[PDB]
Amino acid sequence: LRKGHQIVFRALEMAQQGAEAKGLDKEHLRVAHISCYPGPTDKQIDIRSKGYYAWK
Amino acid sequence: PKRKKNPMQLRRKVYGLHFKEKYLKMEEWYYCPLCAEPKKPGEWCRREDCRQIKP
Amino acid sequence: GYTRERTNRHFFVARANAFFSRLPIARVQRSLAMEAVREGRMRPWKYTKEQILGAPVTCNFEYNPRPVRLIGTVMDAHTEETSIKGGLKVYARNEETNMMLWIPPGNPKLRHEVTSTKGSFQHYLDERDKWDEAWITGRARMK
Amino acid sequence: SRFPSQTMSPCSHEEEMRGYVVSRDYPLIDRLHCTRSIEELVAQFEDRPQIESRVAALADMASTVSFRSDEELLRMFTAISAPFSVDGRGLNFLTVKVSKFGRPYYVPNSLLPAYVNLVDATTIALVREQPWRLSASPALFIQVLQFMALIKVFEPNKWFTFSDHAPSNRADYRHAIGVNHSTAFWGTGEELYDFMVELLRVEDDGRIPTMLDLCTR
Amino acid sequence: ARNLAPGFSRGALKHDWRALGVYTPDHPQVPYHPLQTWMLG
Amino acid sequence: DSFKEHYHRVHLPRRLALQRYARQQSLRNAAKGNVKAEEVPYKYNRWWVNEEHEFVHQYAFVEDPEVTKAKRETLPPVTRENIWKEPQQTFFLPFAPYVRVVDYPKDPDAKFLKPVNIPRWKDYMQRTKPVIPRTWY
Amino acid sequence: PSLMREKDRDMYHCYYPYLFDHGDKMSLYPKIPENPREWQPEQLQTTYDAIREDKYDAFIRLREKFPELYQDTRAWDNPPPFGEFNMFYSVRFGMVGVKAFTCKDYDELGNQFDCTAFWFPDNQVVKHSTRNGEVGTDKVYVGAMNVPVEFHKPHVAAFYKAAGVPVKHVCAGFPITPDAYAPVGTKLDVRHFKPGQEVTITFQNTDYGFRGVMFRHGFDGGYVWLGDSRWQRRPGAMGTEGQKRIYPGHRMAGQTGAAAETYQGVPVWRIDYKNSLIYLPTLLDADVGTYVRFSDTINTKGLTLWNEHRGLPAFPTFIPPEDEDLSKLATDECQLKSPPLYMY
Amino acid sequence: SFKRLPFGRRSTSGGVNFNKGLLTDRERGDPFTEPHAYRNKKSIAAISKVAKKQDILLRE
Amino acid sequence: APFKSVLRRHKHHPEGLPLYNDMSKQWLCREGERWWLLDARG
Amino acid sequence: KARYAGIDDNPTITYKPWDTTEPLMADYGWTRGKLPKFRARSPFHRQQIARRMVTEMIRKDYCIVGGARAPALRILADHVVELAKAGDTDSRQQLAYFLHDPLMVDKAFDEYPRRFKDMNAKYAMMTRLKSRRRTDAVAMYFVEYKNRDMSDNHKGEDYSAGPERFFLPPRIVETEKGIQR
Amino acid sequence: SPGTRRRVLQEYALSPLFGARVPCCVVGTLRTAKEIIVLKRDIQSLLCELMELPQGSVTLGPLQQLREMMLYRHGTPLSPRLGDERQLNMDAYARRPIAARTMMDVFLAEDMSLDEIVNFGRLSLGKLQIALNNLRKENVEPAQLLVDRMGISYCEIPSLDESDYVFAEVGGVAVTDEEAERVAQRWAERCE
Amino acid sequence: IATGGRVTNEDRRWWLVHLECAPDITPGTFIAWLDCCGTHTCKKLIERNIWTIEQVAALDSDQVDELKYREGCLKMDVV
RNA sequence: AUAUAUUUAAUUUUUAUAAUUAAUAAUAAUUAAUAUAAGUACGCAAGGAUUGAUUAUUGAAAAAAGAAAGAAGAAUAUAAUUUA
RNA sequence: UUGUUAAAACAAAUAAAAUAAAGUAUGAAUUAAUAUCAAAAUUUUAAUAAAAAUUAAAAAA
Ligand SMILES: [Mg+2]
Ligand SMILES: [Zn+2]
Repeated sequence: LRKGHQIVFRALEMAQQGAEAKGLDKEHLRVAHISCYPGPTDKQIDIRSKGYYAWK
Repeated sequence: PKRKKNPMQLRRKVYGLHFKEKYLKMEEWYYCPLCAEPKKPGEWCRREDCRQIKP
Repeated sequence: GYTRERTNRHFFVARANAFFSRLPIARVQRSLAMEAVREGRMRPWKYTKEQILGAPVTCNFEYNPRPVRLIGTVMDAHTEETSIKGGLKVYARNEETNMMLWIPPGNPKLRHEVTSTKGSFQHYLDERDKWDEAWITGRARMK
Repeated sequence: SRFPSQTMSPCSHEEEMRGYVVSRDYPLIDRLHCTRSIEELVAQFEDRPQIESRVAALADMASTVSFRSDEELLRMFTAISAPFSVDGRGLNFLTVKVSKFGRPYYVPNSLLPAYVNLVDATTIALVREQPWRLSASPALFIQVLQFMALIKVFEPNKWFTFSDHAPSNRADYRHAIGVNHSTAFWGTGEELYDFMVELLRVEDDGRIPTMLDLCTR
Repeated sequence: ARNLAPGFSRGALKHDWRALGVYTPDHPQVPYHPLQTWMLG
Repeated sequence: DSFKEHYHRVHLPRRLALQRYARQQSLRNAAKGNVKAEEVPYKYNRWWVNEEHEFVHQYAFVEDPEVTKAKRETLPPVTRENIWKEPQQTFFLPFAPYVRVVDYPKDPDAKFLKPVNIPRWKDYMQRTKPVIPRTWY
Repeated sequence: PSLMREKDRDMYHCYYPYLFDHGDKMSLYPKIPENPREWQPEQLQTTYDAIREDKYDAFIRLREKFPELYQDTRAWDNPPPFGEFNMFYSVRFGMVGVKAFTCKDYDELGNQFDCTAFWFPDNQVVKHSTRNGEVGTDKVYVGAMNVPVEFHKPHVAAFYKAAGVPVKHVCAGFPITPDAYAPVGTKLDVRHFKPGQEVTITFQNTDYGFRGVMFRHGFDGGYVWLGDSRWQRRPGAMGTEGQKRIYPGHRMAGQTGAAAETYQGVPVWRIDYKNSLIYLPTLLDADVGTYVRFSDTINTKGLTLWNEHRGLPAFPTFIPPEDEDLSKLATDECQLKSPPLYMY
Repeated sequence: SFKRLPFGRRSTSGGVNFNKGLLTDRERGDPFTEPHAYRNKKSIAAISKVAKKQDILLRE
Repeated sequence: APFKSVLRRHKHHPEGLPLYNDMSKQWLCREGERWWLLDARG
Repeated sequence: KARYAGIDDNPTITYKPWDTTEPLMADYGWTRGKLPKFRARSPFHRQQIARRMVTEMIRKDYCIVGGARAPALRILADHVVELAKAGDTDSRQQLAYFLHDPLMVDKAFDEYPRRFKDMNAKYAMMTRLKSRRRTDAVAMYFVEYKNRDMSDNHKGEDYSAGPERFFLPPRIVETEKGIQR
Repeated sequence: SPGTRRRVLQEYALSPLFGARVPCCVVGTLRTAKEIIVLKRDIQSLLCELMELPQGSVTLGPLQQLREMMLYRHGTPLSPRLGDERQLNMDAYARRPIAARTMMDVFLAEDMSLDEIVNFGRLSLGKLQIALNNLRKENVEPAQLLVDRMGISYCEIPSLDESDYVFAEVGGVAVTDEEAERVAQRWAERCE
Repeated sequence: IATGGRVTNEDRRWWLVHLECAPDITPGTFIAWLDCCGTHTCKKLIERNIWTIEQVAALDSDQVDELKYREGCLKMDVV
């Protein structure tokens, strides 16, 4: 029940499709190296009730 | 009095049981004998077969 | 320095609500009530709340030298059948003195007898209004 | 001349519950004693290797260790000493790894208390109530000695340690706050070893070796 | 008693207790039958 | 780890080893083929008179291993009917009740005519323990 | 009690003829040194003293001639053998009960007692345990509430298998003296207790969860303060200590209930030995179904519980007669009520 | 139930505390005789039900 | 850089405190160990 | 502490089965003697939610609800089936008071007696679905009446998947396509 | 009057137990009560043929269904009866599985005495035991018919109901034997 | 009464001694006076045309079995 | 009239099983008045004893080993009250 | 509980019951010299000394 788990499920699905396309078997597949490094960033300001600015 | 915390104080939380049991923990699952899907024991499917008999 | 308030000891945490079925507890209650009846501390009663509500009652509290007698009107009966629980709500007025008692059955030094199982709801309402007026007057004179 | 209070439903011969017997005074003491054969116990131990079967057979032979013979005792010890090795830890059966505190500690299964109760019953049977069986039969002496050497009894810390790099102190440590109460300071084989060393020193006071004359080189 | 497994300790197939010396005067027990390989895994 | 805590943590196995060494001397006897329980000398000097001239009784109790084994194996006899039927007394009656009334003296107010067998108020108040000879209640 | 220094244990303070050890046979004189050189220059080796001889002889003569006059002096020799119940040494194990329900009773004087009834389903002596065989370090575990095999955990069903006793739900240990043993598997009838008996009970009160500091300590929680600092009683100088930290034991908000609560010295009200029920006039805090443990009160008001004046216990444990059948016996026949008592 | 564990109550019997000796609702029967039930001027339910009940009893 | 773990043994911890007579650390030698007797009378 | 619902109006010759409850008003709480209170904005809001929920349950024979709403809905459906088995005029007046749709009141009182003539208690059935709601990560429960195919206006209908449109009648198993509503 | 109230209470207390009857042999089967409903009538005929009594003497009481329990408990009277008993197999570490879930009590004529009742109960118990043994050994007689076609697999001889109690003291006044005999004679006259 | 399972001689004596408390109870009263007589328990007796204690006592074993198991009356045996 | 560190109150979820070891004297300085103790010694008289038991607060004191993503309720206090 | 009026009403204010105000995702800002920061007691040095010394031993979330 975690957004990271859903995203890595999508990634696993795509990687399995790619491995099948390359010619690797399905039953003998195993994750060998999974990592994440910081990427892009956006800055969003928004007004709240009774006029207060908040940064995110 | 608040100050920046060294990396060691940032890694003390993973030593406690609250962090381990919340984020990093596996599931006990098996295959739904009627749906052929991974299923935890106790929660069932919407299908008519899975409601009458519990797979 | 440090202490512990909860105990996860097995002998303390285990319960027997599942095994309470093999104990005839209601039969034990009825047996206690019947023992009280046969000893004479109480007398069996079978009336409903609306039937007994509003019936005159006389209660004698045994006391050397003179047992104190009190004639009142039953205001509320807590039980319809005899049991160890029981409970009766009587209201009695002496000369310029009102009182509302809760008589429990089974007291050997207390013999209460309702003069008739039948009751008059009109007299019940009269006694209730008298008691409420007395209570309101007392509270108003206090505050 | 009595008649039962109800009908007994029929049952097959294999599905009966024989092998045990209630004590003499049943209406006061309903203790259950086993009368199974040591060959049956060994066959169960060797065919059904599940931990529950193991502890059941061990309890049965620990209750039957009183009135058995030397040959049956040797057979039992030889059948028990099978899953043990000298290189590894003697009587370790760690199954649960509880990391509630900072570093984890290991809790074993019922096989360890089963073996401890068996050793205690053997001690009570060969020391207190029958102090002559060891001096009479030197083979049983050597057999129980080699079994007590195969299972590391004099170092119960190796029962609870899981990795040799961090030895355990579950048995030698105890604090009055309430930690390690049932598991610390277990007198498992101390009395038996003392009785055996005393039997071996009996020679110096008796001037003639009974045990050493009965045994072989 | 769907969840309740006869003879097993708390409905666990790997903790068989039937046909052993578990003295139980009032409650019944089930004779032993060797479990299959697909039942345990 | 406090000083006393460390001391006890390092000495308790040594205490157990010392007790084992002590019991090894007892096991020496059973090893030679003559199993003999430990004998303790019964002390007859346990009833004393203190400095303030009052009685003191020491209590020395011994444990018999054979009797322990017998109580472990053989069941106790049948409990007595009167023992299990007659309930235990709630209030402890005084050692000497002060009756304050005796029918023997003709004039009851005559203090010199009351019989001596009736206990006095001083005994009624001070006698809360058994007499010098009798130790148990 | 009366202070008695060990140095006051000379023969001039003994109430009976002081007997010296003197090897195997007790004597009336100190052991004369076998080596004559060990004789101290002022030590008067006594072999025969007519004073002590006459006193001891007259004492023995009177004891052997007038047993009725010198009955109390017989405790000097032939002491009570071990195994019999003793008034100051014999403690027996209690039982394990289940809080059944509550009711109200009345005594003959007219006092009302809100009583609670506990139920003792199946009390059976399960185990004996002593640590390394020391003195007074032995105890008896009693089990209760027989259950099927599929109920308990595997590691506790394994112990019940190893013991051979029928598998019980709960098991509580009572520390006793060795002369109060009972063989493994002994059924404990509720008549083990007496109606006029003081009992100490231990249970677990109900759980309220995390509660406020007001609800925990009542009015006490609002004001919590303690200062061990020195303060000047008279304006002569200046000096004090600052209460830096908060002293341990500060009353705050936390877990409430769900603890081991023990009542000490509650009298039994009535006993029903057909349904195995005991009534206590004290309202408890625990829920219904909490496995309480009952044990015998040692002594109250400097007076032992078990004595000839109050009554003798069912030592070691009550065993019913053979021809008694609780099935044939009715419920009203199985009622034992305590003698009256007033508390106001 | 580990985050809530230190705060919420925990029980093995499932929260069953039922005393068959205390007075239950069916044994009490009717609460209208209680003073609050017939003087609760703040509950339309209490007022209407007690009025209906007194009128029915007087009529009977 | 040397590092001592914060997750150390404790007296309340079930693992308990060790015996240096039974330990097998690097800085603990046991070969050259002699036994002396010391009477403390007086 | 005291429930004014105990004050009985128009008492019958025979005492009611419950004799202390409404039984529709459940007095939601957290002790085991009461029903699990699903989080709402007020007790009135909770009663309104329960009313709409049981109305829709009676209407469409099934309801998928999240959180503690499932046990409350199941117990309320049980009480509704008890009212239908009673079949008294006062019971029908009470159910029409409590429900939003008198047409659904009539549907229930027409179909439920024949449906649950041969049952004692536990008429509804709750099944915890493994799929949780996305916005709240809360477990979902499918609550439906048991006796669907023996006697009811719904019969031989498929609940494994919804229809083509939400305004079309539900799927029907090919075995019982001939029945008419 | 309190005197006459205590008198009528003592009368109803010493009154004979009406509507009470002791059963001969309580029968039990594994099938459900809803199934035994349709066959309960033939049970009377088969039991009459088994007891060799004239047709119409056996009376079956209300059919009971022992409440199924996930956690078995023996002391409850609603417990499903077990195929084994402690007196039957003392040396067995457990009991045999459940044998009966639907029960019914059997009564003879009211004039028959307790010795005849217990003799017929013992005879029925022995015959049903032999019938069950023959059933087990195999896979005409009334016992075999009851065992095969009716699915009956349990018989019990219930103990005498001792829950009754004599009134030694009613309303705080002891009951004299003369008063007890008077009340008994009054009730006998009323019954006559 | 909460007997459960089987009616006992204790419950018999309870009913006998409570019969005194009601002086107006006649053998022709409505069936609702009996204990454990709920709405669903008494409506089935009304269907079978049982309006009297005499009739409900004359009820047969097979009939009370039908009332308990096929009709759905729980405490009909106790009644 | 600012979210902090030390220190405290708790918790780390059935552990079959308390504490021979940290609470290093004592939960009151092992009490303790009280009717009855006493219309009694002592006092011309008036008046006025020492005193400790049943009536009270007096048990003084810490329950640390087993496989963990539902509500520790299948929830209307029954371990399924019959159930198609 | 207090106060006012009259021969019960009004206003204040808190302490018990009851109601709500998530265990889901989204996610800032005050602050920041720092050793995986020095649990405590004693003594002392130029003003809180968290600066030094002596006892003692202070687990993790
Ligand atoms: Mg746990
Ligand atoms: Zn599925």
